[PDB]
Parts: sequence; C-alpha cells; structure tokens
Amino acid sequence: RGPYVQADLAPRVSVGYDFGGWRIAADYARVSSLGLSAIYDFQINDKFKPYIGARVAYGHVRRVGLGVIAGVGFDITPKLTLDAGYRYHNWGRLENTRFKTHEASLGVRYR
Repeated sequence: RGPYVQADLAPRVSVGYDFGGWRIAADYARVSSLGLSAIYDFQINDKFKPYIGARVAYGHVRRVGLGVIAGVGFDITPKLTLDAGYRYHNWGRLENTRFKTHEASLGVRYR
C-alpha cells in the first residue's frame, strides 16, 4: 500500500504506513499524548471485514499504559477508509490480570 494518515474519533491524530495485512501507525493527542498503533488482519472478501491489532499509550510532559483494538472496517476505495470497533486499555502491573478497561470508537484513514 504505502504511507497514509489515520484518525481516531469517539479527536486523535495518527499516521503511518501499511501494506495489506499488517498496518503500522503512531497516534498523537493533546503536555502531550504519544502512543503507537498496530493493526493486523487475515481475511479476504468484497468489502467490510474484521480486524485485530494492538496499541500502546504513553503520556508525559504521566500516563503509561498498553491496550488493544478490534472490530470491523470497510472502504469503497483505497484513498479513504473507515473503521469501527472496540478497544481495551490495560494499566499494567502484574502478569496475571488485575485491571482492564474497554471502550468503543471508530477511526478513518486518509491521504
């Protein structure tokens, strides 16, 4: 695919590049909020398909955490694409669960 810009809305400004199955792009929001976003998929069809990935959130001038995303996305054309789903937020502490959150949001990719 190539380079492209991503957006998050429930806004957040993200950017990165993709190829087809694995897409990489960082997220930024307003001290400032900086994080990484990574989407992955493995399905083929006409349009509108599921998607799963992970993203980390890092806040500092502190809010350091890691979460995941998953849902469904569609796009009639390669230029612009739309996605929607839910994402969980993990604070991080131990390796046996403790505190996890979940929210619903949608994003869009544009040139």
